Amino acid sequence: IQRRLIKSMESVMVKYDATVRNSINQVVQLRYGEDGLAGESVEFQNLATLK
Amino acid sequence: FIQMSVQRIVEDAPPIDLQAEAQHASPPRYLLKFEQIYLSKPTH
Amino acid sequence: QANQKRITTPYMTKYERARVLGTRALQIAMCAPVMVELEGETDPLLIAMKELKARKIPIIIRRYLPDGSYEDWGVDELIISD
Amino acid sequence: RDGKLAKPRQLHNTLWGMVCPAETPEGHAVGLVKNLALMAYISVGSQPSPILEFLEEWSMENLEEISPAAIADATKIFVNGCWVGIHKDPEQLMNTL
Amino acid sequence: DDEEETYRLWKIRKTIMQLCHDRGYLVTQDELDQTLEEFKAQFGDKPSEGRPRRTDLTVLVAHNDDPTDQMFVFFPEEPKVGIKTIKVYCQRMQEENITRALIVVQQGMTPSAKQSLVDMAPKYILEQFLQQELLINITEHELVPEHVVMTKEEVTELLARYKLRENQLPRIQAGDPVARYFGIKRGQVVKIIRPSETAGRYITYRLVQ
Amino acid sequence: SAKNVTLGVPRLKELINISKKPKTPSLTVFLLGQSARDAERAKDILCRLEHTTLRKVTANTAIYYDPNPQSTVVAEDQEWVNVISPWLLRVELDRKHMTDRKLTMEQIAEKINAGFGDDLNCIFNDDNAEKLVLRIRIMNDDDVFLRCIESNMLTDMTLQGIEQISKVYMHLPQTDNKKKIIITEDGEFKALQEWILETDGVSLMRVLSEKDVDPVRTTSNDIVEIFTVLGIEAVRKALERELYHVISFDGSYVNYRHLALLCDTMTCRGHLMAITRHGVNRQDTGPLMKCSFEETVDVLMEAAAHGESDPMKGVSENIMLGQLAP
Amino acid sequence: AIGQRIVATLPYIKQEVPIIIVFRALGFVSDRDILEHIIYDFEDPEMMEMVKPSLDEAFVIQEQNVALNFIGSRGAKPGVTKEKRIKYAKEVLQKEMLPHVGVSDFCETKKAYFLGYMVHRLLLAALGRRELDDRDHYGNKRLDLAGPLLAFLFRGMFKNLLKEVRIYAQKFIDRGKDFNLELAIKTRIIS
DNA sequence: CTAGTACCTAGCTTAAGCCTCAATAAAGCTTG
RNA sequence: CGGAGAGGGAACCCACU
Repeated sequence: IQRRLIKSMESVMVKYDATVRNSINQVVQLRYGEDGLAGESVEFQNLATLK
Repeated sequence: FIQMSVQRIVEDAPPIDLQAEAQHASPPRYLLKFEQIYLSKPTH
Repeated sequence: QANQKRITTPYMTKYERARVLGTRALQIAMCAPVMVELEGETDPLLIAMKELKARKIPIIIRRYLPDGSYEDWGVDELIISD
Repeated sequence: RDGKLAKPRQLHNTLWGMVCPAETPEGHAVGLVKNLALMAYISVGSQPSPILEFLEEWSMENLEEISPAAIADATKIFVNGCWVGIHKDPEQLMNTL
Repeated sequence: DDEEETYRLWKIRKTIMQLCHDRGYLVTQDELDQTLEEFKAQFGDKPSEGRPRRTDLTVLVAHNDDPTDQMFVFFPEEPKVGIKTIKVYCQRMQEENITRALIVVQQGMTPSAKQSLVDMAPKYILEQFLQQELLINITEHELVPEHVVMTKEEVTELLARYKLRENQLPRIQAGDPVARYFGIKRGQVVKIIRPSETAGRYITYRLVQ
Repeated sequence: SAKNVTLGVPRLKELINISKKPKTPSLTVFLLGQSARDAERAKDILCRLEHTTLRKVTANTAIYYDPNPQSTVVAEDQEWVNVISPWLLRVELDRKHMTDRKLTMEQIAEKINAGFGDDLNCIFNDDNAEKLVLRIRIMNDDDVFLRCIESNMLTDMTLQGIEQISKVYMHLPQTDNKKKIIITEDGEFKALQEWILETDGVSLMRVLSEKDVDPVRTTSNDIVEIFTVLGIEAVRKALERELYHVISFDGSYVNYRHLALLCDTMTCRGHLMAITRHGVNRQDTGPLMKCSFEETVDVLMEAAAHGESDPMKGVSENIMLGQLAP
Repeated sequence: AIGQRIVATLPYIKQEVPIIIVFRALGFVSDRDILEHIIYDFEDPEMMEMVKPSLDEAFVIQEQNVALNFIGSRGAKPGVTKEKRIKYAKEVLQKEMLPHVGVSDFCETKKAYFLGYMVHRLLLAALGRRELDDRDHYGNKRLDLAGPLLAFLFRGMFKNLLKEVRIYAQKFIDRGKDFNLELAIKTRIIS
């Protein structure tokens, strides 16, 4: 399963346009994680104004 | 195995009877049946 | 693209930081002239780190946009992360 | 090996006292390679003919002798998996054997 | 068995009218959200051999910007509609100055009629729908996000902004229910507004192929 | 009662390899109003969904040769008072399933008459006697035809419910997300515990198109069926939900970045691009790239035959040639 | 339709053969005699209700030779004439099917009894009177130790030795001068 | 005559090709 | 004489994490 997942996404990367495109420049996401943000620099937080 | 199964394998094999090429001019055969296996101790 | 039309990030990404440091310390190892006065350190990687911190590396980065265009960002001109 | 059907590999209930439950390789041969219990002994085989002559002389009938009229109430005797005959009294033949 | 069929036809009409409103055709609110009782009193409660029968319960609407392009819908009485039972609709197509219409069939349409609908498509861009398929407005479902059809000028603006060619966008096949619901040819991208659990709202663009 | 939902690695396989036949396709059907509030109307919705053949309701079936329908070889005064073929059919139902699913002899007879036309007449006992009898004749290859039609009618008749959904469960959910959530007049959330019902089959379209069934929240746990019914964007969200369900079932956390990227690259082409050699090699990525995965003979001969050119813009393409991968 | 027919795929037979045809080929012309070998108590109608769907499948074969022809047509080596299929299917029934119950001149009654027992066992599982046998039950397993393994392999090598003693004997008796069994025996093969 | 050595000859799944079945329009009667 | 090191391969089995 891991190898099959990797071989389907191994060329998907964030370009200098800040968008996410595969090897053939087809756009997968306009921003990485639909926010453009790195996954290693985020935290868990609470929305105070909610409920 | 070496006591009885080899004996039964060597004895239940059918005898072979073999003729010539059906004639020579314008054919008898034989049976060659064998039994009673013997086994000896290792030798070198 | 012209200097007016620069849409890429002004932050030097970690990959640019790694590759610029490697390719500049390699030049220092091949006896390229240093851009910063050293205090006796002999390791080209530390020399390249000092040059990067002082913003004196004589290298610019060509960032290829997906459409095919590119931008020339000078190492002195964009923000270093660390 | 390398098969996703874990049913053959599992320790079966009938492994009590004949196959060691603990001992098996941890690799791709779990449950497939199994050792032998201590007092577990493997039968070596013998001719069933003496059992046949012993059986045919108490009160049982071979298949050729009887009709299937009386075969439903009696019990079927198998020797090495071949249906040898029919006996009216299972008890006191089990005890005799 | 007429209450169930009347309710089914009422929901079909409601979904079709909502489809027209979403597609852009002019519909009043009164017909947009009418209860089952208005449908009963206006059509007749007796789909079996009665006055709420098909063919003169059909809807015609017009676009908001100009009342020139008009869109009929048609509910054939035949379960499996055929060429002879759609050539009549095509004759109406021609005798009116209309361009496109819908066909909400009762059972599966015949392949000959499907091939016809393919063949006169450039002259008359008409498409089909199923009786079963139109008992729910799929856009109302929680899984289906907000789909918005882009106009050509803003498609060009999108392409010029992102400096990407037409085929590099994420795409959508014309046969899937949302694209068939709106009614849209190939080479026509759709704004898709969906909520993001990471950062608020996210806009994605799917092109029809 | 229905926790055979096959979570874990098998569900991950069923999602990655988008399979037409999952092991446990199931609905999560919600209810609209007062039926969601009380159990009796929930049961009424339940019986209209659970598929029911006439095997489920009958006790035993028997055929006789009555020379005269007036003769009534079986002593039944109901036929005497009620009253052209001599070979007839007789089936005995049971009160248990009959009153469990709320049918009538009239409904069963009209179902028979609609399915088979006026080729046979059903004579059913009234719902007053302890015994539940309906007799079948054939109006005017003589009795084996009756035998075959008896088998056909027992196998598939759909007295109530819809096809392909065999068993439906009913329970009050405990988890807040599965529970209905509203907003009160003072801006609270007021987790409501209303009746829901889960199935073991999947239709997703004959279900939502039913009275008193909420066509806004009914997920079907079936990616292909969702693709056929709701469309590719709803597929992405449902696939994300089912892919997050298996990961968060363990209590572990995976950042939404990766789930979103996977569900996007699996659905960025408008069709369900299952991650196999049947979905990854079909996209025009490049013969060199796709000759590294479950391939490297058919792909290469196909590329040679069609004169395909590899732009060498991938990663596993520049890796082969000993070049800097982008 | 009718439903629940009983078939018996047979060694050296490409297609499945209905069991009643197998019994008629084995030698039972009648039908009561065949049912006497499967259902042992005729007062059980549940057994009859499931055995008659297989009975009515084969009411076109009534004698032994047509059933032999039917089996021979399905054989891997289909005979060109009727009397060749007859002999081929008779050989298959005599030796290939159920060797352990006996291979002799007349073992048809014993083979029929055992096959009817097999069918009865299948019906008992179909009705639920009994339960399905377990594959992992090591009562159903046998262990091939050094004895049985060496027997299985020595038997094949011994046959190979005989089928080369025969070749040497043929090569000398075609000319017919004489032959020597000492040279004929190839001691290399077994060891 | 024989030997030594040199030359001749367990399950899965999914697409994918292959086998049969029901509308349908041409082809020709058919009587209005 | 030159420092020569490059030292087949296939198959199966066992075992390690």
